Amino acid sequence: RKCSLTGKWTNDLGSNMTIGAVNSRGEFTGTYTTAVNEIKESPLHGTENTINKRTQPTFGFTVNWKFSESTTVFTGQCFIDRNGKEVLKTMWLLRSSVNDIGDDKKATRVGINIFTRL
Amino acid sequence: KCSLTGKWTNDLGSNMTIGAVNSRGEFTGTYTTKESPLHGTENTINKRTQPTFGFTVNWKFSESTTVFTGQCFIDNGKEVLKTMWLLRSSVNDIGDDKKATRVGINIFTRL
Amino acid sequence: KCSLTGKWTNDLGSNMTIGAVNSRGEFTGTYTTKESPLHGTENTINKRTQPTFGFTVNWKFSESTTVFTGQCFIDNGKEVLKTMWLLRSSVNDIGDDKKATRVGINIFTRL
Amino acid sequence: RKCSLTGKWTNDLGSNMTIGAVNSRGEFTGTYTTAVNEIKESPLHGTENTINKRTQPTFGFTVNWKFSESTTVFTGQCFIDRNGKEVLKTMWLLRSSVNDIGDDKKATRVGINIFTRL
Repeated sequence: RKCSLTGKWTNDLGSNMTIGAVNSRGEFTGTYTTAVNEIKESPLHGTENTINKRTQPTFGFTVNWKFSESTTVFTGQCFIDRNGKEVLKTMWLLRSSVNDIGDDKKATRVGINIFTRL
Repeated sequence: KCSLTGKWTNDLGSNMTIGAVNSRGEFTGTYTTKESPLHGTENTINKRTQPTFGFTVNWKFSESTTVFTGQCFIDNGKEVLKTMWLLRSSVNDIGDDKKATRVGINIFTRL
Repeated sequence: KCSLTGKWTNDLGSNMTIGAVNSRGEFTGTYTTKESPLHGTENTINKRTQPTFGFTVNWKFSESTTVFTGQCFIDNGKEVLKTMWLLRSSVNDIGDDKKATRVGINIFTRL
Repeated sequence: RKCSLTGKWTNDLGSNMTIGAVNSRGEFTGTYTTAVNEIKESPLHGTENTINKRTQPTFGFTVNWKFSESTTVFTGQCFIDRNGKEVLKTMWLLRSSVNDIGDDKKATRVGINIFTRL
């Protein structure tokens, strides 16, 4: 079986990610819906690695937040978990905007996000 | 000044070319370490002169994926892209997921 | 409640034992994945009931070093250590430094 | 030649790190001096890996900031650089204190620090 990025995904926080069809070049776009009732959507786009047509490919995407000057990038692998469900194991970097090059040092946060099909 | 469009290099001599950034902030380019495509977006919320951006390099010579995020600055008057990245390796079993992600920095200057 | 002292485990079944935390916030312990020592400190500035802490595991079966940092929380009423870590591998040449560091998370619960 | 952690080190920002003697078990303590004129010192302690008595060992330490509720951990390798100087290539995680487990996700920052002998 293969894990496929296309579809709707959710995480522990109830965020909602929708990824479109992956084209011939491994490119895809989608939307990332998060709460802050108050919910907001931001576009995302990235690629799935296609090198040896693995059934569990690595991928990455950038979320261009519409409600902040920040940017978050996610990278991970689309796995068929031991329990048979597809799962996206990802890690992310959240970059904040700073005005002075001197404050660059503390502008990057890191964390994880695990998604399963909605 | 500090436009992503153009050619960039780093201490290792890699070559990153970024094309025009469209009205939505989207851009594509290539990364030569031998050449792989990259796609990303620059944030445009407050039309900043030094916005944050992120991109994904879809390596064509391995099953891995690397993502970069950072901001452009003017140090002299020299432009610099200060970025941090996550390199995701492909593992065969989900049990090895925990050691599949490397992290680091990459500072680019105009070639 | 939420004292670091005690025995902790995780989803992988590792076993982390932490001893008493001294007046300066210092502590030692062991990490069984097979047993390696760890040393760290918990911040005590505002005598928080859920202070931040960090520690270093000095692996005895490899040339690597892993550092952890996080905070204890009460989810039910169950205590949990939410930590993030950096695993540093030993490389022979400084040229390979850029790919020597892995990053991840580890959530611990009382054993 | 061997790279040795003991001594005084500085980075690009002029921060100042002093590391004491490394004992038989690879343990060491020291102080980390940073600016915010206005300078402050915080204690640090960690270990150097001794497994195959490498000339360029890995190590890690925790800085217990005295002026914040935060904690930073550093890990890296003590190298003899190509130019012959000893250099500490490190990466760090800076953990901020949050009150709600719900805000744990954005409490960790990541970055690098390169030190050379003062």
